[PDB]
Amino acid sequence: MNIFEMLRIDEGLRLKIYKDTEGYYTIGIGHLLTKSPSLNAAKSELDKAIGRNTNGVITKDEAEKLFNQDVDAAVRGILRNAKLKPVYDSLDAVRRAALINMVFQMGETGVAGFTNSLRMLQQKRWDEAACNLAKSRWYNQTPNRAKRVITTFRTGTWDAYKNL
Ligand SMILES: *SC1=NC(C)(C)N(O)C1(C)C
Ligand SMILES: [Cl-]
Ligand SMILES: [Cl-]
Ligand SMILES: [Cl-]
Ligand SMILES: [K+]
Repeated sequence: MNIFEMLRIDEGLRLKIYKDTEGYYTIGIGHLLTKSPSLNAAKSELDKAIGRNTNGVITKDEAEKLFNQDVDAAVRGILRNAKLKPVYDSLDAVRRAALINMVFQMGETGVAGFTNSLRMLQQKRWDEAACNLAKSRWYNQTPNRAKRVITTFRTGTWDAYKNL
Protein backbone atom coordinates (compact mmCIF):
# COMPACT_ATOMS: atom_id res chain seq x y z
CA MET A 1 0.00 0.00 0.00
CA ASN A 2 0.93 3.65 -0.66
CA ILE A 3 -0.89 6.94 -1.27
CA PHE A 4 -1.55 6.09 -4.94
CA GLU A 5 -3.06 2.68 -4.16
CA MET A 6 -4.97 4.19 -1.24
CA LEU A 7 -6.61 6.95 -3.24
CA ARG A 8 -7.25 4.57 -6.15
CA ILE A 9 -9.34 2.48 -3.73
CA ASP A 10 -11.14 5.49 -2.25
CA GLU A 11 -11.81 7.28 -5.56
CA GLY A 12 -12.33 4.45 -8.06
CA LEU A 13 -11.64 4.64 -11.79
CA ARG A 14 -14.18 5.79 -14.36
CA LEU A 15 -13.28 6.83 -17.90
CA LYS A 16 -16.42 8.89 -18.65
CA ILE A 17 -17.54 12.07 -16.88
CA TYR A 18 -19.53 11.20 -13.76
CA LYS A 19 -20.84 13.02 -10.70
CA ASP A 20 -18.87 12.57 -7.47
CA THR A 21 -20.46 12.13 -4.07
CA GLU A 22 -21.17 15.90 -3.86
CA GLY A 23 -22.81 15.94 -7.30
CA TYR A 24 -19.80 17.52 -9.04
CA TYR A 25 -18.55 16.56 -12.50
CA THR A 26 -15.48 14.33 -12.18
CA ILE A 27 -13.50 11.88 -14.30
CA GLY A 28 -10.76 9.32 -13.91
CA ILE A 29 -9.50 8.63 -10.39
CA GLY A 30 -11.45 11.35 -8.61
CA HIS A 31 -10.28 14.20 -10.84
CA LEU A 32 -12.71 17.01 -10.02
CA LEU A 33 -13.47 18.97 -13.19
CA THR A 34 -15.72 21.79 -11.87
CA LYS A 35 -18.39 22.59 -9.32
CA SER A 36 -20.48 24.15 -12.10
CA PRO A 37 -23.76 22.35 -12.90
CA SER A 38 -22.93 22.82 -16.61
CA LEU A 39 -21.80 19.62 -18.33
CA ASN A 40 -20.42 21.76 -21.14
CA ALA A 41 -18.28 23.62 -18.60
CA ALA A 42 -17.02 20.27 -17.30
CA LYS A 43 -16.21 19.06 -20.82
CA SER A 44 -14.25 22.25 -21.46
CA GLU A 45 -12.23 21.72 -18.28
CA LEU A 46 -11.56 18.13 -19.33
CA ASP A 47 -10.32 19.10 -22.80
CA LYS A 48 -8.06 21.74 -21.25
CA ALA A 49 -6.70 19.27 -18.68
CA ILE A 50 -5.94 16.55 -21.25
CA GLY A 51 -4.95 18.79 -24.17
CA ARG A 52 -7.35 17.45 -26.82
CA ASN A 53 -11.05 17.34 -27.68
CA THR A 54 -12.19 14.40 -25.53
CA ASN A 55 -15.99 14.66 -25.77
CA GLY A 56 -16.08 13.54 -22.14
CA VAL A 57 -14.18 10.23 -22.46
CA ILE A 58 -10.53 9.52 -21.63
CA THR A 59 -8.18 6.54 -21.56
CA LYS A 60 -6.81 4.76 -18.51
CA ASP A 61 -3.35 6.24 -19.19
CA GLU A 62 -4.87 9.73 -19.35
CA ALA A 63 -6.75 9.11 -16.09
CA GLU A 64 -3.54 7.99 -14.40
CA LYS A 65 -1.69 11.06 -15.72
CA LEU A 66 -4.25 13.42 -14.16
CA PHE A 67 -4.18 11.31 -10.99
CA ASN A 68 -0.42 11.68 -10.61
CA GLN A 69 -0.72 15.43 -11.12
CA ASP A 70 -3.51 15.57 -8.53
CA VAL A 71 -1.56 13.61 -5.90
CA ASP A 72 1.44 15.86 -6.55
CA ALA A 73 -0.82 18.92 -6.16
CA ALA A 74 -2.18 17.68 -2.84
CA VAL A 75 1.34 17.22 -1.47
CA ARG A 76 2.38 20.65 -2.76
CA GLY A 77 -0.68 22.18 -1.10
CA ILE A 78 0.29 20.64 2.22
CA LEU A 79 3.89 21.84 1.98
CA ARG A 80 2.90 25.42 1.14
CA ASN A 81 0.30 25.67 3.93
CA ALA A 82 1.44 27.10 7.26
CA LYS A 83 -1.05 24.97 9.22
CA LEU A 84 -0.67 21.69 7.33
CA LYS A 85 3.10 21.55 6.83
CA PRO A 86 4.09 21.26 10.54
CA VAL A 87 1.59 18.44 11.03
CA TYR A 88 2.75 16.67 7.87
CA ASP A 89 6.41 17.02 8.91
CA SER A 90 5.61 15.52 12.31
CA LEU A 91 3.98 12.37 10.90
CA ASP A 92 5.30 9.02 9.77
CA ALA A 93 4.85 8.10 6.10
CA VAL A 94 1.64 6.07 6.63
CA ARG A 95 -0.13 8.88 8.46
CA ARG A 96 1.25 11.36 5.91
CA ALA A 97 -0.73 9.42 3.29
CA ALA A 98 -3.89 9.82 5.38
CA LEU A 99 -3.36 13.60 5.39
CA ILE A 100 -2.72 13.67 1.63
CA ASN A 101 -5.94 11.68 1.16
CA MET A 102 -7.97 14.28 3.09
CA VAL A 103 -6.42 17.15 1.11
CA PHE A 104 -7.13 15.32 -2.17
CA GLN A 105 -10.80 14.95 -1.21
CA MET A 106 -11.50 18.33 0.42
CA GLY A 107 -8.69 20.69 -0.59
CA GLU A 108 -5.87 22.41 1.29
CA THR A 109 -7.97 25.18 2.89
CA GLY A 110 -10.68 22.76 3.98
CA VAL A 111 -8.30 20.44 5.81
CA ALA A 112 -6.28 23.34 7.25
CA GLY A 113 -9.45 24.43 9.03
CA PHE A 114 -9.51 21.21 11.12
CA THR A 115 -7.58 23.10 13.80
CA ASN A 116 -8.35 20.88 16.78
CA SER A 117 -7.85 17.61 14.88
CA LEU A 118 -4.53 18.86 13.51
CA ARG A 119 -3.34 19.77 17.01
CA MET A 120 -4.23 16.31 18.34
CA LEU A 121 -2.35 14.74 15.42
CA GLN A 122 0.67 16.99 16.10
CA GLN A 123 0.50 15.86 19.74
CA LYS A 124 0.34 12.18 18.62
CA ARG A 125 -2.85 11.70 20.66
CA TRP A 126 -4.10 9.22 18.10
CA ASP A 127 -7.34 7.98 19.68
CA GLU A 128 -8.40 11.51 20.60
CA ALA A 129 -7.55 12.76 17.09
CA ALA A 130 -9.59 9.92 15.60
CA CYS A 131 -12.56 10.83 17.80
CA ASN A 132 -12.33 14.51 16.85
CA LEU A 133 -12.00 13.80 13.12
CA ALA A 134 -15.35 11.98 13.14
CA LYS A 135 -17.19 15.08 14.43
CA SER A 136 -17.35 16.42 10.90
CA ARG A 137 -19.48 16.89 7.81
CA TRP A 138 -16.78 14.80 6.10
CA TYR A 139 -17.41 11.78 8.30
CA ASN A 140 -21.19 12.04 8.10
CA GLN A 141 -21.31 12.38 4.31
CA THR A 142 -18.61 9.80 3.45
CA PRO A 143 -18.44 7.62 6.57
CA ASN A 144 -16.90 4.49 5.11
CA ARG A 145 -14.06 6.39 3.46
CA ALA A 146 -13.59 8.64 6.50
CA LYS A 147 -13.46 5.56 8.73
CA ARG A 148 -10.63 4.15 6.59
CA VAL A 149 -8.66 7.40 6.69
CA ILE A 150 -9.29 7.83 10.42
CA THR A 151 -8.19 4.24 11.15
CA THR A 152 -4.97 5.01 9.27
CA PHE A 153 -4.37 8.05 11.51
CA ARG A 154 -5.30 6.10 14.63
CA THR A 155 -3.02 3.10 14.01
CA GLY A 156 -0.29 4.18 11.60
CA THR A 157 -0.98 0.96 9.70
CA TRP A 158 -2.63 0.10 6.41
CA ASP A 159 -5.13 -2.27 8.04
CA ALA A 160 -8.17 -0.39 6.72
CA TYR A 161 -7.01 -0.88 3.11
CA LYS A 162 -5.58 -4.40 3.40
CA ASN A 163 -8.39 -6.65 2.11
CA LEU A 164 -9.46 -4.08 -0.52
S1 LIG B 1 -14.97 9.43 20.06
C1 LIG B 1 -14.11 8.45 21.31
N1 LIG B 1 -13.07 8.96 22.17
C2 LIG B 1 -12.69 7.76 23.08
C3 LIG B 1 -11.23 7.31 22.81
C4 LIG B 1 -12.90 8.11 24.56
N2 LIG B 1 -13.55 6.69 22.59
O1 LIG B 1 -13.43 5.49 23.13
C5 LIG B 1 -14.42 6.97 21.46
C6 LIG B 1 -15.92 6.79 21.84
C7 LIG B 1 -14.06 6.15 20.22
CL1 LIG C 1 7.81 13.38 17.53
CL1 LIG D 1 -13.05 15.56 20.31
CL1 LIG E 1 -20.62 16.73 14.38
K1 LIG F 1 -14.85 9.28 -6.93
